[PDB]
Amino acid sequence: LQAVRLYEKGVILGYKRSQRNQDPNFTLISIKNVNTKKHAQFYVGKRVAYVYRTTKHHDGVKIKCIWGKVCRTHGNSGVIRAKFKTHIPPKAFGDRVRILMYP
Amino acid sequence: IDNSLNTNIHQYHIVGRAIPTAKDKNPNVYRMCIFAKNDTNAKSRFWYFMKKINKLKKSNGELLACEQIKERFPLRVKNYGVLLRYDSRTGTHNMYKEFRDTTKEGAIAQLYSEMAGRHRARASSINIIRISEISSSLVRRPHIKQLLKRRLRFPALHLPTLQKEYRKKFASKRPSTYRM
Amino acid sequence: KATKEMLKIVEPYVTYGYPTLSTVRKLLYKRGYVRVGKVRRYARKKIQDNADISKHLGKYNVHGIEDMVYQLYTCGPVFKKVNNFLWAFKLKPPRKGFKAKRHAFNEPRPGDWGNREAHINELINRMI
Amino acid sequence: KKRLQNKNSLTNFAVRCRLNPAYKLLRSLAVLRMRKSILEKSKNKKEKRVQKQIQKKELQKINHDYYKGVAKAVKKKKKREEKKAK
Amino acid sequence: MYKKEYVIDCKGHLLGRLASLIAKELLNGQRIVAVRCEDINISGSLYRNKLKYQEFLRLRTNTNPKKGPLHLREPSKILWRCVRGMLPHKTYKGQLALKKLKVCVGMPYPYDKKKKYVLPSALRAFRLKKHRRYCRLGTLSSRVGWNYDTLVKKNEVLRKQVSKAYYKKKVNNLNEKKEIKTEALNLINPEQRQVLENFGY
Amino acid sequence: KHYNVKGKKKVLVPVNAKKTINKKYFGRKVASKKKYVVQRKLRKSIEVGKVAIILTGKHMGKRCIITKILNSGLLAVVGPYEINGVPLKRVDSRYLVVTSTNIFNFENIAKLKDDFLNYAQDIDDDSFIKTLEIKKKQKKLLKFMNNVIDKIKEIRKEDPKVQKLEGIQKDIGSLLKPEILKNKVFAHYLKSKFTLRNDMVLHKMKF
Amino acid sequence: AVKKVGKIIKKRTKKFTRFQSNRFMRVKPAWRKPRGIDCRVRRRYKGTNLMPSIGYGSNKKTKFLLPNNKYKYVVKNVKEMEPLIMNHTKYCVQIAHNVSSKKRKQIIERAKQMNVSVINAKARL
RNA sequence: UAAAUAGUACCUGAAAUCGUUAAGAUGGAACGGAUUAAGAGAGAAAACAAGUAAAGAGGGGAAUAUUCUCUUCUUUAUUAAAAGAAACAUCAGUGAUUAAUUUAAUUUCAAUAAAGCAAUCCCCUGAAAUUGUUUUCACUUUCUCCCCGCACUAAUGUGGGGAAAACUGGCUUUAUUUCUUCAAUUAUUUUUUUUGCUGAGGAAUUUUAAAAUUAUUUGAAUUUUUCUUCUUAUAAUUUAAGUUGUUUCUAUACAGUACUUUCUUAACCCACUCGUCUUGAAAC
RNA sequence: UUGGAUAAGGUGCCUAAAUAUUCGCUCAUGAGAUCCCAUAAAAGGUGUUGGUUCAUAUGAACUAGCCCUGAAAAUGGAUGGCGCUAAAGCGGAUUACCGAUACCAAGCCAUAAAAAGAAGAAAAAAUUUUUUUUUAGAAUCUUUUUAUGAGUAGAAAAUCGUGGGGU
RNA sequence: UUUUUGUUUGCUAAUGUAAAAGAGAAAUUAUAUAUGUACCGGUACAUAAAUAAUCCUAUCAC
Ligand SMILES: O[C@H](c1cc(C(F)(F)F)nc2c(C(F)(F)F)cccc12)[C@@H]1CCCCN1
Ligand SMILES: O[C@H](c1cc(C(F)(F)F)nc2c(C(F)(F)F)cccc12)[C@@H]1CCCCN1
Ligand SMILES: [Mg+2]
Ligand SMILES: [Mg+2]
Ligand SMILES: [Mg+2]
Ligand SMILES: [Mg+2]
Ligand SMILES: [Mg+2]
Ligand SMILES: [Mg+2]
Ligand SMILES: [Mg+2]
Ligand SMILES: [Mg+2]
Ligand SMILES: [Mg+2]
Ligand SMILES: [Mg+2]
Ligand SMILES: [Mg+2]
Ligand SMILES: [Mg+2]
Ligand SMILES: [Mg+2]
Ligand SMILES: [Mg+2]
Ligand SMILES: [Mg+2]
Ligand SMILES: [Mg+2]
Ligand SMILES: [Mg+2]
Repeated sequence: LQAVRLYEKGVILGYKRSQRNQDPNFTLISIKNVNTKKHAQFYVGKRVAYVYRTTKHHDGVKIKCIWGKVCRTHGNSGVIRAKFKTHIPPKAFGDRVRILMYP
Repeated sequence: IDNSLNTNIHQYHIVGRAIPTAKDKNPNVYRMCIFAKNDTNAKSRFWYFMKKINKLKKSNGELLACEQIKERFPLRVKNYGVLLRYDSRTGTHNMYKEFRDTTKEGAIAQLYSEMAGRHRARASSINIIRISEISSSLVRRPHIKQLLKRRLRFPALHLPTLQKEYRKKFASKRPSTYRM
Repeated sequence: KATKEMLKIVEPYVTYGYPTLSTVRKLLYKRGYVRVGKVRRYARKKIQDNADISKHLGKYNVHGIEDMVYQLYTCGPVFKKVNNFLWAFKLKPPRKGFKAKRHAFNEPRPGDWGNREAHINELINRMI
Repeated sequence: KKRLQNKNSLTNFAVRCRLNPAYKLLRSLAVLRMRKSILEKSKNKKEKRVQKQIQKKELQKINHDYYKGVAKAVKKKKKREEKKAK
Repeated sequence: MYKKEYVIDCKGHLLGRLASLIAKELLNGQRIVAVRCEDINISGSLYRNKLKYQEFLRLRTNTNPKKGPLHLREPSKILWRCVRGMLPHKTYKGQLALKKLKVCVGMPYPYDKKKKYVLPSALRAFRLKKHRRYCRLGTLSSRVGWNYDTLVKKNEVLRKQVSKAYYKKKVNNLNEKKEIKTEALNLINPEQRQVLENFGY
Repeated sequence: KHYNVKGKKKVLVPVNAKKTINKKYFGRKVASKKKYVVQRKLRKSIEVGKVAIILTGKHMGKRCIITKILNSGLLAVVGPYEINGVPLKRVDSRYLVVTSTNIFNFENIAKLKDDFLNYAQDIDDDSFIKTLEIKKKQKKLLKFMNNVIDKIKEIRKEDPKVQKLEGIQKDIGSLLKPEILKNKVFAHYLKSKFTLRNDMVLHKMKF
Repeated sequence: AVKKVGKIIKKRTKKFTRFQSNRFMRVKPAWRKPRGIDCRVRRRYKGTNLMPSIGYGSNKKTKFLLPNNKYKYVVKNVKEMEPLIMNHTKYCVQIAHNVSSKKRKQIIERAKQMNVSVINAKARL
């Protein structure tokens, strides 16, 4: 096996939202097999990284990453809210995110 | 202890009396059991009832005692007979219903639901007039009589209520309602 | 009597009841703000120190937060003054939320605006 | 005076102490209370039970009486109904 | 919904609920293949359903029916339409989600060899009381002109035989594996074996 | 030094004021008025001979045994180089998931504990932080490709502190290795990398 | 959004452009406050241009500080340069747009002597 | 000609509008706001390096022509440091979690293992002869037994009619509580597991005084207690007296693909032509 | 502005939050779906679900819930759509959650008011002395504190810019 | 098809992904029962019955 996971998989969903009001300050994350509030709480302090690819190289690379902290659980069904260093692009709304094991 | 199953209807013994007056030094004390969700609600109910019945209002009387009565044998099935007065959109009716339960409070809770569901009678419109435990020789309602059967047995046809952990939207193999 | 009447007049817009001692103390501590200055120019200052209240309430033999709390709990010789001194408690919304602000607490259906005499404290705790 | 933080009294022990001086003593007392072993408590239970009997009986009498009253009322109501029917 | 592509076996499901289930997943970011769409059930009585369909058909654009409501009468098509209804398809994300969904009548080329999933919170057996009238979607489609129902059924039947054949082989393989395991459990190491036993395997 | 407020007993560590801040209306003054900062106090699972998984390093996922509570809060870790490949590596408590498994709980390795402890003690805090000179030297190589890397490696090797650390690591390996090898399964475990799989839920894990 | 750099907080990096300045050429971006009934901007409907307001203003303490943390001072002449001899850490020189090249050079030289930063030294360089 | 994109429609030559080039976008408008994004441009005056040394090019000022000293640019190298961003840690403020805990109070209980007590009996609860009370019969099991139906049942049973007992239950006891219980709801309290966000200010005497805490020292107290409290005195510290520290990184860089910022489209959500008279305008 | 916690309302998907739990009631060959609100009635119904009053386990009469009939208009079509019947309907109850520019906590901006104000070395870096920063005192000004901040007609104040003039 | 390096005059070397970290999993069918197996849809015998709450597949470098 080449490469080791060490993170839980996730899907970076919408922003924190009304019915028709945005709130880009928080993102909503679905974490693989976590379906309840209680389970969600386990991940609360863990660090989240949205890694993404680009055409132009930057710090000599095609992959860059934005970091976040995972702030609180979100309503009954294991979803969590995550707050990031800089707000996530909505291009990301169906994308994968990584929830690391540290803190 | 379960906090999803519980219905917060309690029974309160309330005692009150009209403030004594120079002209009526020795007033009459009135007592009742009242089924309500909290103690303040119970008090309010009592006051309302007083208003309805005698010349008395909260402003010219005082609560003497409020007890809160817990069921003595909260794990003994009991057959409860209840008498109600309710208001419909069209008028007012008296009725008697029977409920097999484990506490008076539980019975009351059941009753409220039933009235809401079957008659569209809202909590405001109902007045409980007496709930008493009926011996099995005096059960008049068939849905309670049936239960009172000897060696009663029935299968379990209900659909499994899985925990929202083991509830998943994608399933391997088509679940079975048959069970056994 | 007058107070009661007033309450009745604004019954459907407020929730009230009997606060209990611990709750009162809590309120004084975490939410207790006080008016410090010459009359009609008050400035909302959090207590923290006893010397802040010992200036105004020094004549009335009520130095320290504890004394104030005591006064609040049971209408002592000097309670009204103490109340006046205390800034209106700017409270949070309840952490579990209200039932329904339209309906009464005494209403058989879920409500709020009634005289919740024994559950007022609970409410306060929830929204402290 | 330049405003600094506004320090939670209920937690920040020092601040609390400053606010209310006797509080320390109270806290100490509480701690002491907490300290005492469960065996003693258990022992006390028996004593409590012993002491409670009469009180318990009284309570029973009260509640029983209430029940009886209720029953009587019900009976009266029934009688009234019967009369009406007649 | 973290799989590459979920194949959903639409037999024995309750239409609208199924659609709803699909839609959310699609929105999230999941490739869904709704397969075997002839056997999706609707909770109304068959006749009622038919009537509803007729009514829907009747609402066409008055000026030029080339535009307006396209009354797609294939069961798969119907399902797709339903899914779309439950989506913000007028935006870009919604459109993408819609695209991600793929609907099939019966079972085609790759979705016979892929694992078929079931949505238990949408099943007819778990959502309807057995004294209520339900309606097979294929039948409904046929009633409102689809024609290719019998053919589809035949195809399904044919596929079933193949599946059975494959299943037998699979079973045999499983048996063989079991036998091997039985044989080899004595050939490992005692402590290790014990450990294995303890942990179910 | 320690303070016992409300019954916590927090333990103080002497700190130095480094940051300077401009005065309100005259000359600058030091930022810190506090002289003692409360000690880190690690979790109730971090011990002295437990095996932990490094989450973030280059040796990402490797299973390395804990060595010394290094006083600065962050702890020392070793995956006995000759077995796992993890050197004498300083690490924070957060970037390591410590397993409930302890080395000194096994019947074979428990007897060689005192020596291990001594070794740990011998390791110090200042032996890790690279002095500026070395860094400068390393930098100086930037102004072919692999050659540069080689040079850097050489420079690293040269460092006396580094050498000492290496020696210590070697000693530890010598002390520990044979026993580990003898417990074959354990050795294998030590060697292997911890990876999450499609069954390991993480939130229900009690490792 | 907010643009923290140092302790320097900027609340609103985006310029407030005139309503509809993007719709008719004749309307310049320069903020003008809309008047008259039915403005939408005046009425502050979700989704329109915002109205500049006093809440947006920078902390009294860091206000006219540039990213450098020095207040910009315009300089036309050596004489003017001189008021900032006792202020090289607090004001930074900008040489007037209309200064001839020789004079500019001289000013730059003076600045270097004074240790005072020049924000536009490169003009005509 | 200094200059012809000053060529006589001639100074400057804006906007609308149009052309060329490039980049981009494009499913029945377009633009816009909020927030990012990827590009594409720009940039170094915070976005690293003061000074020290060797030797060039300059400039000054002073001391009494030529000593001294101050410097700006170039260089060869030579050590800072600071500064921001991380990350972790420590406080403090405000929160979100999951465990609890004190003495109570409110007809709670439940087991334990030996004695018993009463059989339509008991705790109860019914039905009957203004509250208390007297008696009446009514109410428990059962894998028990008998008789009838003779397998008659949804039932590995059963419909009915009868018997049995105290295993079941209830009570009365003597003790027992980590075998299992010690609830629930208030009262008053004390903690704790994780944890998110915030860090304003910079105190020439209110960043003090006190509180608290640590190690001492004298005297008391009933809450006999390694957090027991007051108090006599002394030092220190922070829980006081709004965030500082450690290690990286940018980086041993002068601009780069990083960093800043302008523009550019995207994308999620929102957004109706302004002015106007009008109760009311997006207005057909 | 940041974080929190709510309000009205919601929580199948659209659409953030329950295909939550809990007890009923409804099947509709044009169901129903929440203030204003975007309609339905008299009269029926051996549809089912409760009841009440009577009579001898049936026969009555009633009664009220849901449901059905009564119920017909013109572009195609609208519980907002999709859909939904072990509801995602109707009537409850129990929690949990989501959810505002409202509330709370913190910052900053302005306004208003209030306190108050006509002399002095701090630190760091170097190696006991140099270097680096500042070393404040502008009364409509400075420092700090607290509260507050909608706005057409209108009023006022502070600013900003253009052509010229004296300085 | 395989390999190597790259995609760091309007051009004449050339980059993009709504989604890789194991994106693992082919009976069928009933829901008041199904599936096999063996005979003749019927009979007999097995077997699933919190069915992905599972199973498979990982790290054994040289
Ligand atoms: O929403 C109803 C409906 C539509 C459609 C569809 F558009 F897909 F064909 N199918 C329906 C079906 C369907 F047949 F199962 F698809 C059942 C019930 C109602 C349907 C129609 C739409 C017009 C008004 C109400 N009946
Ligand atoms: O009020 C004093 C003062 C004095 C005198 C003086 F007496 F010289 F005229 N003039 C002052 C002035 C002045 F009048 F402008 F000179 C202003 C402010 C304070 C002054 C202040 C006191 C603090 C130190 C500065 N002078
Ligand atoms: Mg609510
Ligand atoms: Mg108007
Ligand atoms: Mg208009
Ligand atoms: Mg010239
Ligand atoms: Mg020209
Ligand atoms: Mg000219
Ligand atoms: Mg010209
Ligand atoms: Mg017995
Ligand atoms: Mg600060
Ligand atoms: Mg819109
Ligand atoms: Mg008009
Ligand atoms: Mg907010
Ligand atoms: Mg909330
Ligand atoms: Mg949602
Ligand atoms: Mg439909
Ligand atoms: Mg809905
Ligand atoms: Mg205003």
